[PDB]
Amino acid sequence: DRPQKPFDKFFIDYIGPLPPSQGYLYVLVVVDGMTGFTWLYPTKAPSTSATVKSLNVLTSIAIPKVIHSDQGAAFTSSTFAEWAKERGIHLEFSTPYHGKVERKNSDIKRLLTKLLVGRPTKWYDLLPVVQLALNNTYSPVLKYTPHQLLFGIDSNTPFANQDTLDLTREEELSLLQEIR
Amino acid sequence: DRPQKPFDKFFIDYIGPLPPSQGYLYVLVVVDGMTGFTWLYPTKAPSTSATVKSLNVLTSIAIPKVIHSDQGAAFTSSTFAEWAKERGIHLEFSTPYHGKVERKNSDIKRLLTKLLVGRPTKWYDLLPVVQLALNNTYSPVLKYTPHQLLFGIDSNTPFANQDTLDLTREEELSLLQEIR
Amino acid sequence: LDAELDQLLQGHYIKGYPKQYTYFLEDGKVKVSRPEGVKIIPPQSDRQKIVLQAHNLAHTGREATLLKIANLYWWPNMRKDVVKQLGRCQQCLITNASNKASGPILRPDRPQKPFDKFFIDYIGPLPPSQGYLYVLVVVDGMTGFTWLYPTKAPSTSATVKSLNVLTSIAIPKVIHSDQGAAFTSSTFAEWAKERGIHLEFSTPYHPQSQGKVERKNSDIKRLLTKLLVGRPTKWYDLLPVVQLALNNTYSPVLKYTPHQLLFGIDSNTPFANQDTLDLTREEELSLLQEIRTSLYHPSTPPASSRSWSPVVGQLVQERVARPASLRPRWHKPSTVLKVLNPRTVVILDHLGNNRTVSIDNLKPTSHQ
Amino acid sequence: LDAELDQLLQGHYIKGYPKQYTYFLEDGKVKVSRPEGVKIIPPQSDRQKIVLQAHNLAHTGREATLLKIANLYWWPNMRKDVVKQLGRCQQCLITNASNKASGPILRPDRPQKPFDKFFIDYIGPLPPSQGYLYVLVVVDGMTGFTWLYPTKAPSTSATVKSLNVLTSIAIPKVIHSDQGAAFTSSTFAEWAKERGIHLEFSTPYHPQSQGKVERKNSDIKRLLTKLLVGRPTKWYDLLPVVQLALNNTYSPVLKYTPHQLLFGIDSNTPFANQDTLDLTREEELSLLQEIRTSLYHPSTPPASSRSWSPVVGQLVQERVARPASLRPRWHKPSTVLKVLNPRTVVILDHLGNNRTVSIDNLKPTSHQ
DNA sequence: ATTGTCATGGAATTTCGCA
DNA sequence: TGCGAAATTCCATGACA
DNA sequence: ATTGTCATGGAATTTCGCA
DNA sequence: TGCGAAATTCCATGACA
Ligand SMILES: [Mn+2]
Ligand SMILES: [Mn+2]
Ligand SMILES: [Mn+2]
Ligand SMILES: [Mn+2]
Ligand SMILES: [N+]
Ligand SMILES: [N+]
Ligand SMILES: [Zn+2]
Ligand SMILES: [Zn+2]
Repeated sequence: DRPQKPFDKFFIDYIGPLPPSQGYLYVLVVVDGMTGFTWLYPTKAPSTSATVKSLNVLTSIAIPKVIHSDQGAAFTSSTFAEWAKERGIHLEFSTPYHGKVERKNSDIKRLLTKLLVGRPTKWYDLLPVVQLALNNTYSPVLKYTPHQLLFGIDSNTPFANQDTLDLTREEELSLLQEIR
Repeated sequence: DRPQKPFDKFFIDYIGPLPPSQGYLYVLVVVDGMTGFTWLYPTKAPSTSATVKSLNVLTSIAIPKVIHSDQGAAFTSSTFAEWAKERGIHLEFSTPYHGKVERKNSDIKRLLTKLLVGRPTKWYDLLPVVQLALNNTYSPVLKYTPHQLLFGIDSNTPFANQDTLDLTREEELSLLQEIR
Repeated sequence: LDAELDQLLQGHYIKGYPKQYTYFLEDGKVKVSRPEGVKIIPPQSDRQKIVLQAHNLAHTGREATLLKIANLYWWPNMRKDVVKQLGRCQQCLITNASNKASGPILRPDRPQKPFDKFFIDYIGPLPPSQGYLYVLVVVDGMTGFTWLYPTKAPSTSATVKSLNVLTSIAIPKVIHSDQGAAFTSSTFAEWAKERGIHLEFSTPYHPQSQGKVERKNSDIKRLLTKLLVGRPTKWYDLLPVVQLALNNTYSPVLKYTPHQLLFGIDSNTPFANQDTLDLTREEELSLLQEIRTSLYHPSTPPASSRSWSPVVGQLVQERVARPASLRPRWHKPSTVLKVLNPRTVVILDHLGNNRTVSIDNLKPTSHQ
Repeated sequence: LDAELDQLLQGHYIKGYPKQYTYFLEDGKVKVSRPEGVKIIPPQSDRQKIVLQAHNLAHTGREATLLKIANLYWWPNMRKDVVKQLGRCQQCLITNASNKASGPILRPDRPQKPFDKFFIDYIGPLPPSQGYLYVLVVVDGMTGFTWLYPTKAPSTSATVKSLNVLTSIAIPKVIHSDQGAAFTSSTFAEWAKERGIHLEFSTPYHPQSQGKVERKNSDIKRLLTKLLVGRPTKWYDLLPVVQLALNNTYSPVLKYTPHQLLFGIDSNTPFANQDTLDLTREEELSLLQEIRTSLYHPSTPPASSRSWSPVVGQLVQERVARPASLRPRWHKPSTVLKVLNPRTVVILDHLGNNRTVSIDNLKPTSHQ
């Protein structure tokens, strides 16, 4: 079997609804399977068309062989089916209700919360740094960060402090204050 | 003594008043002494300033060493004096009331009359052809026309018919009809 | 189709496919083991669509197209099919640039006599001076002797007004100009016919063709500039000064001023040359005829290493004159009817009109 | 004055005036019998005013000035006085053209890594598409990999919006641009400092300096053109197509697409190269590092036969940027402070400011 | 049915002034 | 039949469009 | 404080396929 | 160890400003 390469598989999924930030409510998460490289797109809905609009930007840079998703409404529509067929992208679905990728999805949910607290509205602007972080974070499995695996080079923004990622006491209580 | 060249002397004088033609009443006549080449300028007056305006055009092409004129008002003013001194042109006056040149002055007066008759107003437009005629007319003295003497070449408009120049019976009576 | 590929699979030899390689079937397609790797040999019936899809990605030329195809396929004489396509892509043919230079410029003979040929042209618009915005420049071909007339517009009527004043001195055989509205109008044509003046025209959008006058415009503007330094740009009153200044200026290569070429003697202007003081006028005119014939004449320069000259029946394309934003810079291909000279042709513009055209406004359609 | 001319009249020898000729008085002036004719020798105290009057007629250069003077005068070493004047005529110095070419172009080293250097620039205005009129073009120095963003204006704010989206992928060391309003504003400066991005700027009015991106603009426009043939110019929806098309197009000289230089593997696009199928990613990245170092690099071309290179302390003049009609095309002379490289200098613009300037926007002031 | 041109100022080459 | 410097000529460069 | 670039398609040169 | 043709490389030309 041929070894795994970048662009072999993109894993997509939505996160949200979030607090409104500059008119946006969700995040479309795209993680490359081989490299663990993450792309994020703000959307107003988890709809086929918010997906197609966003993937259109990404698929202007790189086209995956396969997209993998849950059986979310957005991804099982025949519009989205058409959209992929048009690009020779093959669709792949995890069965309803059922590695490297799943950790990344967890990291994103957690790293977001760590910063939305105190400013649940400013997340739009933070999406760029959130990504650089995610993509310049060392993998303990592979010796390399996804940036290095993607481009074959060190980055000019190394995140030398693999960070707390953890909610402190000031936050735990002001995140339990926001919820009330 | 050095032989006579073109630009050695320009002979100027006014002709008119004429019938109004496109707002103009006189002709300033400039005849080069050596060549017999004629330049004509329509003016509204025989004034220093109509003269200076006209000679300014001509003296943009060629500057004479000497201008010769009668003691006309236009030419004896100190303005006109100044104007010439400015250009290193020397002024020269025939004494009050007193060759090749004088014949030309006669030709012009006559050739004009030959064509102003029937149309005493259209002379402005005719000034160009009047000149070509005058300047492509053979001298019996010299073998050459003033065009040839000026440029050292044949012209593309030879006036092969040295013409009547003379007033016929139809004209004599319609010029005596205009005068009444 | 499967025709040629079948005998190939068995191992019997077909022309074009080198026998020393091994051709097989796998996954449903005919393949081959080439040094760079394993490539699909498509059936000839498929090859066109392939070249097409490859070229169409970014509308690429020969190599950049070839390199895409060579990623998956191999077949005999690939570039031949690539080039066949390129020569048929309307969109590349009318949008790409040429990479072949015009042949070397002609240097036409100097008119033999003053008034044999006038070059005329307009300069402007310029900063308004006394309500005037243009300058009509008339340049006698042989002498360089130049007349200037301030105008309000580059109109036929302002042209006629000025030239009636000028022609009062002499009438020229020919007047050459560009295809400007002011000169191509029938009013001007009739003014010319009325005087036995032949109107000559520069091929379209090729100012080199009025080079004489374009070049003189440069001096006119350059001297106006110098004269107006630190002053406001009142150029109307300076035209007469510039006319005189220029007509009486030496051309270092000829060692004569245009004035001297015109008259054979300087007039009463500063630094007037006195060398023919003692000759009679006739001796002067005789020496002037000799000066006029022996003037320096440039020779046609060496062709650049990759130029083209036009050949009758060649497929060529005229340059789009004022091409809109994001539209092709070239017209569809057309055919060379007649070679008027190595730098001028008559083309049938496949509408089709006859057009006389400079090779500077032409490229030779690529790929035959 | 009469000083030197007196001893000359008597017949005793003075340095400069050849003894074999005969010098005399006539009409009040000192004259001399020269082969071309008889010429007035003015007193040295008069010679400057003469050269001046001659040059001032049409503001002529060396020979054309000399020839006027030689009509009446002769004195020793005339051109030396002529040239002294020319070098002092403010009006000729700032209006005349240069007749010396720039020295040969530098070919800077290719950035070593992706994101070492971005070249950025705006294209437009273009026909409005969906209310957009410009395109922001970002071109990675090393790979040629290019991003496109449709904008409404070439504004700082639209630049920042687009680059925040782009830098979400990586942050570059350097961003190079021209001195456009959008890039020189302090808002942009702070956006850069905020990210440890160094802003690099092209010397003024010298787009060769952003050559990388200017050149890529050409392809962008050329492919947009081809794609819009016979259609109305709706280019907004095509930017994404053009981005992809171009990033995945082979450079015939490199034999690599910018995409491959960026990632070392083609993505799921047509005609994807498969040669590294069997290597592990790491084997791939290792071969990519080697591909990146051994790319073709052009060499500086031969100097043209009459070029100039800048020398510290040389008198030079900067080109006027947007010169008004009939105004000088050059600034007053200024002095070369420092030669940054054979094609770039720092001049004291005699106001005086320090300016860093390309030699293409410079001429060496004439006559020392 | 038409077609490049020429001021410019350093350099290269020729000529001059003198033996 | 030759040297140093001056005068002249050469000519690439750029700008008119 | 900075610096030209590269698709293009005929031609020139090298390599291949075969003895 | 050499031939004809094909493949590749060279590179001048022009267009981005
Ligand atoms: Mn989901
Ligand atoms: Mn009188
Ligand atoms: Mn013009
Ligand atoms: Mn630009
Ligand atoms: N000719
Ligand atoms: N460099
Ligand atoms: Zn095409
Ligand atoms: Zn001057």
